[PDB]
Amino acid sequence: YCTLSSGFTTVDISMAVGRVVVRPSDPVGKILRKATFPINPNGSTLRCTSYSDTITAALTQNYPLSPLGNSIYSTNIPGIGIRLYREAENATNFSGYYPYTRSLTPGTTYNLAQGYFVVEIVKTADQTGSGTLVPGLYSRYYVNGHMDRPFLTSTVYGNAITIASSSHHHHHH
Repeated sequence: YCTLSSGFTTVDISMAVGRVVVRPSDPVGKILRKATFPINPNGSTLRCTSYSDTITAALTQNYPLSPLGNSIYSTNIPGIGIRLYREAENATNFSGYYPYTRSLTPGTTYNLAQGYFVVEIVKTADQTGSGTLVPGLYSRYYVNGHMDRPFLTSTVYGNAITIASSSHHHHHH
């Protein structure tokens, strides 16, 4: 089982990007935007007693996997997928895509590493929509017994991620 430092505090990442244009000429699979957000740890730590204790990088939107698989999940916008993970500086220490669960090592004091939370916005179908990604919690990174106090969450606030399909612009030739 795992114990948390006194005053353990989740770090929340505000997922936000400038308006993402997606065009008919973009291929399915296009990384329309990879956006990074600094993870600034706050000193929270935890320590566990068993190799059966785990950390989980979980997705929370409960949207179906997109037709592209590879951890690209559908969103509320047609033809637009979202994929989440973490990195350190210079794209090192790739976490692997959310979701995953791994066992921890007993006795090790864990802290959140300085680095980056990553949002990828992906074209998942030929026909793409426009509009505002649905707000709310998108991920939590937590140890067993403490899903209610994650190390790290990521959340969309309000209209922070918008998609513009250029076909919808009705360009006057």
